[PDB]
Amino acid sequence: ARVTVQDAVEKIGNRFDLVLVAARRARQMQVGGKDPLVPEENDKTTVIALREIEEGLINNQILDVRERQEQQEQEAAELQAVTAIAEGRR
Amino acid sequence: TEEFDAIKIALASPDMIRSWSFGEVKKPETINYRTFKPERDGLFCARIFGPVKDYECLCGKYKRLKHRGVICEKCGVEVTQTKVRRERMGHIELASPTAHIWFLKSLPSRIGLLLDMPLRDIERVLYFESYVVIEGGMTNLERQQILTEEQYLDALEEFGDEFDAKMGAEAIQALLKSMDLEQECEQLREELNETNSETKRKKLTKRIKLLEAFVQSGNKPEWMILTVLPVLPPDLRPLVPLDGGRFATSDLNDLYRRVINRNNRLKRLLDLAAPDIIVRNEKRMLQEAVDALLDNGRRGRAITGSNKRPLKSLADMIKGKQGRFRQNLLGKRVDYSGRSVITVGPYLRLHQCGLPKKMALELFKPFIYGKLELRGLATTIKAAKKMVEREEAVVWDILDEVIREHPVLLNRAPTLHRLGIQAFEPVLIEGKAIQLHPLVCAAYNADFDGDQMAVHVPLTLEAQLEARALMMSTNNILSPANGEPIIVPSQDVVLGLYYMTRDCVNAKGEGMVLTGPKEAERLYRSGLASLHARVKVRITEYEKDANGELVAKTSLKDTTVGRAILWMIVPKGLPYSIVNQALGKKAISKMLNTCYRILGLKPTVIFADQIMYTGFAYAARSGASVGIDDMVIPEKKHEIISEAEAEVAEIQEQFQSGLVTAGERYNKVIDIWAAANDRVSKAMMDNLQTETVINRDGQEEKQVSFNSIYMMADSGARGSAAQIRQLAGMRGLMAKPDGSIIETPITANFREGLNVLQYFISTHGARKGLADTALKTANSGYLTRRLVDVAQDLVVTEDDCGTHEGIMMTPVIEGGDVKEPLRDRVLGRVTAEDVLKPGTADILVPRNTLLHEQWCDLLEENSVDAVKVRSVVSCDTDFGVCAHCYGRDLARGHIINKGEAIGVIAAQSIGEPGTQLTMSSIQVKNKGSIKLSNVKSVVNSSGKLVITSRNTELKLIDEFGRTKESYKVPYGAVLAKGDGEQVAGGETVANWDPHTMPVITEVSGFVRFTDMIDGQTITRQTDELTGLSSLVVLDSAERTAGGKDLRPALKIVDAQGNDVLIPGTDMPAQYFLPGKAIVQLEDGVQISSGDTLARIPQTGGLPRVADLFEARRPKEPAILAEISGIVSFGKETKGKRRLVITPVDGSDPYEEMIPKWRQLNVFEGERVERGDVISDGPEAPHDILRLRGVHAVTRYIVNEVQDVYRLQGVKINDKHIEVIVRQMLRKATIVNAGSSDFLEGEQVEYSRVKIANRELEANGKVGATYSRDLLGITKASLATESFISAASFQETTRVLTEAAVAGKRDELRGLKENVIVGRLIPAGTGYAYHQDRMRRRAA
Amino acid sequence: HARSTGSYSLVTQQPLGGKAQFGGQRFGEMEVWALEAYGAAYTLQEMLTVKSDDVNGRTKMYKNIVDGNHQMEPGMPESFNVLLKEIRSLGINIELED
DNA sequence: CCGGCTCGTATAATCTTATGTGAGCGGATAAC
DNA sequence: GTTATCCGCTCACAATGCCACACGCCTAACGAGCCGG
Ligand SMILES: [Mg+2]
Ligand SMILES: [Zn+2]
Ligand SMILES: [Zn+2]
Repeated sequence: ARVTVQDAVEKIGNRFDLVLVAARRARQMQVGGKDPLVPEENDKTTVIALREIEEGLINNQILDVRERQEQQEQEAAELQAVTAIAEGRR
Repeated sequence: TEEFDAIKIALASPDMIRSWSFGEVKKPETINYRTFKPERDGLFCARIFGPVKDYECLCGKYKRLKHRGVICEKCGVEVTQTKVRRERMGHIELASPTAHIWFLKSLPSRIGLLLDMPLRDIERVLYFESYVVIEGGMTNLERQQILTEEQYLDALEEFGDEFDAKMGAEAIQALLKSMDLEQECEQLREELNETNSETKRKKLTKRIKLLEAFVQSGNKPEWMILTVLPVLPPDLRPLVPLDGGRFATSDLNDLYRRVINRNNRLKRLLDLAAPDIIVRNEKRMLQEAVDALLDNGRRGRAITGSNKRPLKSLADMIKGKQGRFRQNLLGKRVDYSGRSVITVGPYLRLHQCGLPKKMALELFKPFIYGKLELRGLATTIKAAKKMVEREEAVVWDILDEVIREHPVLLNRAPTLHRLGIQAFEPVLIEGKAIQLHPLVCAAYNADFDGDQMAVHVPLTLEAQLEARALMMSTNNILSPANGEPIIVPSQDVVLGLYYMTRDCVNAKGEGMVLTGPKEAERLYRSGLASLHARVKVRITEYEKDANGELVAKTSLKDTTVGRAILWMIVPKGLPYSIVNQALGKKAISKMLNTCYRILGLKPTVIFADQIMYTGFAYAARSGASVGIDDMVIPEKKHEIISEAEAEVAEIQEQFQSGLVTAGERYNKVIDIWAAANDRVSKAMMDNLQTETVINRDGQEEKQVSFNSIYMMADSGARGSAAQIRQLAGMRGLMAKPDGSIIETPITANFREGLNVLQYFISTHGARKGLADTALKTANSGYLTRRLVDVAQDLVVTEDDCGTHEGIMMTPVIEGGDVKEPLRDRVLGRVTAEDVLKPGTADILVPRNTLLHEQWCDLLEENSVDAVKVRSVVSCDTDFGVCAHCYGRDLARGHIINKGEAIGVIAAQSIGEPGTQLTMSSIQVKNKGSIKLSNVKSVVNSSGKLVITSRNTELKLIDEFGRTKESYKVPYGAVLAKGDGEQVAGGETVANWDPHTMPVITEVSGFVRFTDMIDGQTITRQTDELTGLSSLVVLDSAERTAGGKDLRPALKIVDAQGNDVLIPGTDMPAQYFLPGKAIVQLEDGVQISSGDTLARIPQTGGLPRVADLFEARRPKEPAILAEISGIVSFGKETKGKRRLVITPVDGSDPYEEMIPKWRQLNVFEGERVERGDVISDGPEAPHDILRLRGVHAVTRYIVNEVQDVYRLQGVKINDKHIEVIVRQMLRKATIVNAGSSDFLEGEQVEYSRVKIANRELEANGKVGATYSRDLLGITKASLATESFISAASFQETTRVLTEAAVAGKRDELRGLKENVIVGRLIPAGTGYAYHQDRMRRRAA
Repeated sequence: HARSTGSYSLVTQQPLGGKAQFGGQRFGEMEVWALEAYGAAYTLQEMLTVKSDDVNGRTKMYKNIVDGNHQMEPGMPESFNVLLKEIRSLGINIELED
């Protein structure tokens, strides 16, 4: 479980970037199906999101870098699928 | 729809109404109810509005989903959903045109202001009593001339076919479009350029601003009169289903039935060539019926059968406490909620609460359904419903998986301040009540007397995460109103900790020696040594003066077993001298506060928990009861009352002989009963506090007692000296409700019995206090409502405005003690300028830093008296407040983040403690430097010091330079000392006469009489019992007409009889004489340097704060000085007395009037600087603003409101009152026209003027000149650009009329508008939303 | 007294009040001032729109919870459209731009 | 054998312990 | 004289929030119905 919040507000900027960044991380962890970095302790996604914030492995720059990287890999992989279709046609 | 910007409003055209509607209602009957099909072309219908059931014709032809769109012909009904029944309007085509009731009777009459015609004339035109003339032409008569039947008949004799005169609504409709719009504007602009009279210019600027706004809109003067009236979609005024027979009707349906019946009857009367009298009467009936439909209040007439209440018109569905702004668009009822009674439960931690098991199964039903269908234990939703209605044993494990990290909001009903709702985690309880952690209970201000609380559930992902971060109860320690912890341990924990840490001089194990604190615990448990027996122990303590780490130190200290036990829960940081004292309430409060300062957040929370646990444990092991032998009566009460009775009998006999009057008899009796009450109270307190004598192992000693109620008062748990005084000593003096205070005080206490009369007397004060509370609640609620209406649209929006203005703070001193020091006021506000060290040209503070606490001490050490600091009222940012202009935030630590909605928390911090409110010589006291400010004095012949300056001020200073004390030294008084004369305390340094105004001279010689004639001006009055006959000089008005035109004057001459000039100038100061001027040293009598020539005789509760924030004008204000110059009286009784003040270089056009009844201060040869008092009394802040600048009204408001809050011990920080002052002076008038398009008399918000001047100054044009206004808070709310934010507040009707005429357009910026619409707020999290949207719009 | 999902009123699509009629609590005006006084933004949006007066929003939310996905759909409250339809019943044009 | 009775239902009428504001408008009011 | 002000009279508009509970929300006479005397 988790009681305090003040280990994150001194890591991310204020008490308002923390809400949006941790909500975005928990939303892509819950439904998008990604595996968490630190191990769970049978907690919910909000608490494990705040834990990954306060240790310092999830940040807004880091979220946009990872999303850009995996999305570029996604469009590159479907371009590879299109070139595989082009190999299969001719 | 979605994705929509600003809301637009304008009038509604008849062709727009025909674009809206979907059919014409013709029949006034609702439904047949033989069968319950609706009647065709009734108020309800199916061909007009929509289908009765879903996807079905009324005829009952097409019943299938794959037939959508094609209408029937059996019923003419489009097969669509019944939601269409909620959204299609209807129209009625009227027989006669009809005047709208709002535009007639908004009272500024829009028709009357438009046509330049009084309202009562238009009223007796519309209600068929007169005629108007419409283009009379070759006629004696004019246009707007109105007639009666007799002038109309005589005109029909005279000009029988020339004039065109009608009546009723058609006549006004004819006059409206017959008028042009451009010609009226240009003609009246030329007439205003040809006009100097003021009131005419007021009315004409109103009329041309009306016309210019009316043309710059889209609309027309035809549209104020109705022709086609629309009706509401009939699901939105539904017909009430009763049980047995008929259906109960609404109010709107009865009003529409009445209108349609009247309309059909008039249409048939027009169809049959009716005579003129009957159609006039019928048109009057229809006009009155539409006036009854739109707003029933202007003619309070429409009342129904068996219930003689006014029916609810359409305007009554918007205003009030039940219309759609206050009722349904702000406070909506909310699913996933619950209510219970509460209960303590002292085993909880701070971040959790007790939740009933059954109610928690009831709340979280969809989460349960999802967890069941995840784990394969069900397949459908109905299987899950059966499983959770059987309450099988798997469901409780599932519910415990649902709870675990999912917080819950709790609420208490009369929410005052923002700690009212807080979020906890749940702990399941087999019970039926909600358990609640006891430290939080002071923040809710909750009883356990039956107080009920409520529960809401955050259910999305962002709401869970906000309730964990922003709102969990471990994140609210300090209060937002003032930086003090709100987690003070309450009454019972106070009693426990106070009983643990004391001492008594002989107990078990006294004077032994110990190893740790844990050995002292092991001695307490075994019963070997008692809890408080003095003992030397060994303690290790850690001190973090090393820069980021801990230093151990081990010593032996003389302390107590209980103090060694309490030391085991103190964390590493604090020194041992925090738990060595007796530890009452304020001591443990500052214990928590120092633990917060030194260590952080998490040890503060866990330390408050350990304090609460051990305080309850040792309060249990105390056994502190109360009994009837714990209230010690004094032994000396009886003879004190006997001596008081002897003294009142002696005063009664001195009144009976006739020596002393009745008022002094009253005063002597009340003084001696006050003294007797004080002596009895002193005796009982001295008998309680120290009676406990105990054997030392020598003879005897004295100590503080272990009595029960003395521990309950001395610890500060419950009670004061007053309540424990009424329990054993006699009780006070009860005051009768007339306002007087009764002769005989209540001689008895509560331990003895009260007899009949004394209890009957005490009932007065009981019922008075109860009624005062009962009304005080409502007044505080209304004032809080208005303040949070004012300050809502204000958000900290950018970082650094970067200016170099501000205010100067000095610690406030009344003349008694220094009330607020410089440390408490200017803790945590960003410095304006670099305040220099007293060592000159040494930068003590940089000009743009934050006064934190250590820095505040290092500013305090050099004894700084005035610090300049940045306020909010001079912050530069348009549409918000910069961050460094507001400083650090309360309730947290650092500077404030961009978005904190500070106006709302400020209005809550002022309005929260409003329930707690209610509804001849200068004597120095200490030794220091004696400074006199604005002093200009001279020593007379007799050694006294008379001052020739009014504004002299006394400053007692220390050796440093800081002000110790201050007083006000009057003009020309009896001064025991001079300037700079180093004297000591206890000294009466001044005196004057409150019945003698100084008419002191400037030179020596004689005083001669110019125009002072006995019988014309002056009178010779002989004091009949002394022998010194003197002269009495009145003013011009009090004497008769023989000296009305004469001006009596004591001409200041020498002993020769000639005017000696003033040293410094060349002006002879002859002394013209005001009224009640007793001239003693007459002509031929030598005078001195400044000698007395003529002797001249002369709220606080919550409505004070209410009448101050309204800024309403006080009665008989203080006349100030407009600009400096020589004073000169003038003509008498042209209404008032005239006065001309001539500048040194400029002209003197202003010739101010003064009621000669009210007194005056200045003299003729005297000249004063601008903004200076003339007649004493109260002050309106308007004058203070327009004369002494902008910061002066802020200082006046802050000091007065802060006096009213310091009277009751309520501590509210100043920046909240500053940011309420900023929202009061936001409008502005314009003095010139400027180079831009702004008119002269144009009231306009300041920030638009400022950006206009910034844009013009970017080029090389000239700007405009503005005078900053100051409005009341209700006037500032009611005049806002957003016409929604003024519609939700009071008087929605007038705001909607003015906004609909002007055709405004509301951008939807601010908090209240976006709450109404229902998107994200632009304040908290969602602020980061809106500017992310805003850069999307501009790019 | 408690409620997860109960009945609704006729004119405005709000839940009813009281214990007997299976109602929800009045999250009144002063509590909205209190949530504005924090930095709470999304929670005010649920207490204003998803919990009441957005019909399609609340049924989408209920299905979305049972499916196990915590999203939300903002929408627009039906009571505001009620307010528009009885201002248009007077002679006052009022629309929404864009 | 139409409405006298009897009913379905659509729709008209002779207070009187309050306060405090502001805001406007009609009647007196003091000048070249 | 006539004009620009001052003052008294009259009238619209506001007055906390929540809870439970409980009982109330037409009819003498104008268009139809039945069938007796
Ligand atoms: Mg209570
Ligand atoms: Zn049909
Ligand atoms: Zn600023």
